[PDB]
Amino acid sequence: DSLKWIVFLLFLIVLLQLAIVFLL
Amino acid sequence: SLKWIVFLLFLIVLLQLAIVFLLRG
Amino acid sequence: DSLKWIVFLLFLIVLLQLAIVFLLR
Amino acid sequence: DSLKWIVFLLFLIVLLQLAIVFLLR
Amino acid sequence: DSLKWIVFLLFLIVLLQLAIVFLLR
Repeated sequence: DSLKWIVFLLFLIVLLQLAIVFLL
Repeated sequence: SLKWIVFLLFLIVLLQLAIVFLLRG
Repeated sequence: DSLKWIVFLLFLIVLLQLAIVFLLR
Repeated sequence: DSLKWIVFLLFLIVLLQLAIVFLLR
Repeated sequence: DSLKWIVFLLFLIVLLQLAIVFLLR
């Protein structure tokens, strides 16, 4: 459903923010 | 409304990937 | 309606991500 | 409820994005 | 419930934005 995709996309955004902190 | 939220989150993910790519180089 | 506010805020976030990408480029 | 807390967190995210843009500029 | 996970992930995103701002300044 849509809520599961929202949760997964937020998890991906968290991972991408982690990658941004490492590169900074 | 949920479809719009999913689409906007997907766009945000794409933009975050672009930001990561720009930060790499 | 909270869903409309959520969608509008996500759209604003998309625009701000575009601004950040432009600044990084 | 959860929706209002989500709206508040998204508003905080927008504020932090604006701060990031200001720091980059 | 998925709403609790959404709220927690938004909180994590807020924390990571705070960390990004701290690193930028």
